[PDB]
Amino acid sequence: AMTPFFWMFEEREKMFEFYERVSGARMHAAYIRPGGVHQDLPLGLLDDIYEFS
Amino acid sequence: ASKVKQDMPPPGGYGPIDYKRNLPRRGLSGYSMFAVGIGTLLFGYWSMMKWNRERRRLQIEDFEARIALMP
Repeated sequence: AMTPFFWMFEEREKMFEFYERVSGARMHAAYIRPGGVHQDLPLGLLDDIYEFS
Repeated sequence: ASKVKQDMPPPGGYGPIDYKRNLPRRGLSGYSMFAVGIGTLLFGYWSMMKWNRERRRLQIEDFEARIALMP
């Protein structure tokens, strides 16, 4: 098919932006630790997640 | 002095988020499509009938000219 690959990898890039904003790493984030999470979310992250979703 | 300030949803929450499947029907019955196909076929047949009869007459005219020129 090969067209939806690009169509949806654009959205994948947006979710990678979310990952990077929350952790600084796009893929190998290491955000979730065995006591919780590493850091609190950026002040503007939730609004952008809502806009994407 | 200052108060707690962190990422929180705005008061009243967020707006509803669409998630259901949305594949609307364009809309045309099979009878209508078949009728359109048969109608355009018939129109083409009629036009071809007239044009090919005219072509037969033109070919007969050309053959007549050749017959006149033959001797």
